[PDB]
Amino acid sequence: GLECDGKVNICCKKQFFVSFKDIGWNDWIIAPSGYHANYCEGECPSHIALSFHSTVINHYRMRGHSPFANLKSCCVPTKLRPMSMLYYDDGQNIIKKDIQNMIVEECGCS
Amino acid sequence: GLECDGKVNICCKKQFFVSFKDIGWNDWIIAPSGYHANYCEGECPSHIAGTSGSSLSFHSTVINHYRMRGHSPFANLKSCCVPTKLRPMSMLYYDDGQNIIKKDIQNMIVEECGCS
Amino acid sequence: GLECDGKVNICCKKQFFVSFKDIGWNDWIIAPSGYHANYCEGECPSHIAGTSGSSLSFHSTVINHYRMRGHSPFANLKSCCVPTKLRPMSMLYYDDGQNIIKKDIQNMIVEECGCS
Amino acid sequence: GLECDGKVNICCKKQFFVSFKDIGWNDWIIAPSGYHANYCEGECPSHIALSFHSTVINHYRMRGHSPFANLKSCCVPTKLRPMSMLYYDDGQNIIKKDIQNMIVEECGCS
Ligand SMILES: CCC[C@]1(C)C(=O)Nc2ccccc2C(=O)N1CC
Ligand SMILES: CCC[C@]1(C)C(=O)Nc2ccccc2C(=O)N1CC
Repeated sequence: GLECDGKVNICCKKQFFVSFKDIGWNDWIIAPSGYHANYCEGECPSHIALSFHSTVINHYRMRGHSPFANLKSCCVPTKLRPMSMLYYDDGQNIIKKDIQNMIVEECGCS
Repeated sequence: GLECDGKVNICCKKQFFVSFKDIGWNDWIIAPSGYHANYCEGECPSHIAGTSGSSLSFHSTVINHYRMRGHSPFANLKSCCVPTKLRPMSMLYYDDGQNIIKKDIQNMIVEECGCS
Repeated sequence: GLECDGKVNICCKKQFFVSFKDIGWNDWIIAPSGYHANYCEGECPSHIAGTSGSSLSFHSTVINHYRMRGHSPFANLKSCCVPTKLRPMSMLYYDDGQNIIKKDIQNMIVEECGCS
Repeated sequence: GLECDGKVNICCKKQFFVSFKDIGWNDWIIAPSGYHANYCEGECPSHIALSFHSTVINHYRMRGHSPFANLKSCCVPTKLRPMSMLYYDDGQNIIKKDIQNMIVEECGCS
């Protein structure tokens, strides 16, 4: 997908870093101190809309056949990566775990 | 995730039968000729923004932090009912390399919907 | 090949100004924003079937053998005014690998037309 | 591109061999004795139409904007290969030459 700069208008990935200290989560997250979560922003006009399932919806959208005639496309993550994390749990044990769905790696039009 | 039913107004999964005839792709796809793909639709109000049915991922949890507290752009950003899990499907078709392939094509069937 | 002019009815090359705005592709193409692509049109009667203006390739010469003598399928096969030579063009655009590329894109400008 | 079998209906490459003996050209073509010239046959409907120049024409065709609204697409060679050939010339000298545009290697919709 596209990486947002300040020029591209269409759906892209915006770099976004989050400190656990700044948001007050470091009391239970020991490590890492922060990471690039990222997010998706941007337009999804007709001339673009894994896209495989979305593409077939888009092909149906190309005729006024009416579930998809109205269905607006959205810029959303199309790929997420996990990340290793150390944290306190309910019994306050320190746990090490590969946490799924932590980083947005790519964005796309639904 | 949620499946649509009577009176469900929020993001849910419903049937979508794809016939390749209908979009002309039967000129190169041999099998299957049609399949249940499914689709996601419905409202994503803020009390379910980022969720995947009854689950909330870590990433959605940090976005909610900012959204909840009014920080931009996340305050303006629309939440859309979209697939969160897809399954592949075995397919037999003609490709551009001048031959007929059988292969598992990724992300062809919607398994779960949720709010971006 | 032939260029169109007054009273030319057969296959010839004419102007076609492409503006990327018009087809939405300016959302990822930075430069050029528009260009003279050209196009081929007009009649391909049998006395010029297979030719490229004033030239006739070897391949077209064997097809004409069969066409001329009525052999099928070549007897039924339509002859179309189509490009026979194209030129590339330098382009600056955003690709899917999350970056901005400069590169010579092939077969963007029609140089010569002729009959299939 | 696609290779015609008897099943695909859309624009494909049809294998076609031509003997110079059968067609009476062996008096001036010494070698080779024959070759696969091939040809293109098949439909080109909307859902398909280097395609780069053709694609942009197709993108214009997707609105009734009117040069291309009517312009029917045709199955034609998109790639030709040369082949080495021995032949008698006007002075009846034997010439060896890489003859361009002898084999149709791929077909496509204009
Ligand atoms: C959306 C299915 C995508 C797939 C797998 C493919 O590899 N390329 C394309 C690309 C565009 C349109 C259809 C196909 C297509 O028919 N096939 C074969 C099933
Ligand atoms: C028809 C120009 C083809 C090219 C070179 C490309 O590599 N892929 C696509 C594919 C589909 C549509 C446009 C482009 C596209 O915009 N680009 C960048 C100029």
